[PDB]
Amino acid sequence: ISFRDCAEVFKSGHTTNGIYTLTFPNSTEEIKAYCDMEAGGGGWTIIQRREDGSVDFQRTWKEYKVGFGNPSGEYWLGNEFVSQLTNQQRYVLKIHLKDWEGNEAYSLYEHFYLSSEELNYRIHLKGLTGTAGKISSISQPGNDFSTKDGDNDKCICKCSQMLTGGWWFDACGPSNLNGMYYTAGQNTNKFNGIKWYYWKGSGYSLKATTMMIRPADF
Repeated sequence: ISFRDCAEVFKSGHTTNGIYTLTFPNSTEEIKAYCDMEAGGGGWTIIQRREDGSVDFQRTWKEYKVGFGNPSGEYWLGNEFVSQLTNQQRYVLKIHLKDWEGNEAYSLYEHFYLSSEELNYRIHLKGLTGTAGKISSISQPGNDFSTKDGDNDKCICKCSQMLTGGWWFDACGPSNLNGMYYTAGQNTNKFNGIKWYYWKGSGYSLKATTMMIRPADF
């Protein structure tokens, strides 16, 4: 069969990590997503993952909307799907980070959702906890989503063109998990890298990241 999200997949008995087929909320169109079932309680739908620098994240508004990459590795699932889902019910957002020294951390938001494309997939976050900072690394009141061909930030600049990747930039902001991938011998001092200010700072480019969602009622 097919499911609404990875939470439905796990609750239905499929408790192993892997690619599953989700279905869009009011229709039959389907989409593949990676499900993390063996960490943090499982039932997690991965919406973004970086782990090796294999995928180019300097994509268009359209690409960020429908999603790109491969679910078996690094990818972005799709803004449209995530918007539809997160406006179905209350979802939590978990952001897991890994540095090049073997350390890890995460930020958890009690409520997360994206507005329709009409409001530029503006992000909405509430209730931060976790080990990756006391202050949210994602600007807060959420900003519109910005891309190479979509300047929707609050900067007298083009944050996406200056830092690379699509993100909810402000006057850029303390984060960008979709920035340039830098390996261990060159991840220090890089402002266009993969950053989460309140854990490793603005110059430290991370080894791996994952953004995943799961309903609050899980």
